[PDB]
Amino acid sequence: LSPADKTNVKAAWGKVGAHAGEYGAEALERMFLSFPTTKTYFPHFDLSHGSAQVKGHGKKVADALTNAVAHVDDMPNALSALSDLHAHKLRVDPVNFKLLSHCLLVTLAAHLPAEFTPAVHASLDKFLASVSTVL
Amino acid sequence: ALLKANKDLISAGLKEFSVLLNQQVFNDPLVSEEDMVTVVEDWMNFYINYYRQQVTGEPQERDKALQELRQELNTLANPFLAKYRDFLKS
Ligand code: HEM
Repeated sequence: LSPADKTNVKAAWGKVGAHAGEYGAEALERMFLSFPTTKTYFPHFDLSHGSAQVKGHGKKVADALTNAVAHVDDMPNALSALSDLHAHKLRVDPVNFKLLSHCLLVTLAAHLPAEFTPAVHASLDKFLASVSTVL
Repeated sequence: ALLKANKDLISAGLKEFSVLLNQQVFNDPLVSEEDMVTVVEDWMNFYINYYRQQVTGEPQERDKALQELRQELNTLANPFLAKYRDFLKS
């Protein structure tokens, strides 16, 4: 990940990411339609009983990215570490982990029409492709 | 030439869309062949739904550029997919 790629994302998230945490509920739904296979199971969030747990998780994701992004420089595994927690202890297939962030992006596209430039999508896209450990 | 404004536009996009594809790396987790298409598919459905704001002119030729854009993106999209479907069997 280049230092340019670091200044890009840092700002890319500044513009587009203020409300990211409110689109929790949405993206999950968007991931179920775009990738039907991600729904056949999905033991999480106790969905049948309400969008409570899933809307909250939304915030947890947006806060996670806000921080992991604000620290691309010094905490490069910030996100990789998170992926590990999900895959190993929260029993959440890392495929889902990946897609859901994709949908978060697609979901942001829907709400911020003109501010979510293709460039901004790229910056973020890159950052999100930083899921494997760095040494 | 549907116009000019929509000529430097359609070209800037096919550009930014290229940086997206070229900056792509095939690390784990590897998403199934099928799912990948859906993503690229979702990427285009993004650009178009975006440039469909930058485009100008009359809603008659306005929706011609877009239809040409989607046509062009696929031009770069297809190489990428083949490039990936090749990584699968690889
Ligand atoms: C963009 C990707 C994602 C990010 C950044 C993210 C981030 C987070 C964060 C920061 C937490 C809180 C972790 C902690 O307790 O320290 C969390 C919890 C959790 N995440 Fe995710 N997550 C993502 C995707 C997913 C996906 C796709 C699923 C489901 C398959 C999922 C399921 C869960 C569950 C079940 C919890 C526990 C929630 C709870 O405390 O009730 N996450 N996630």
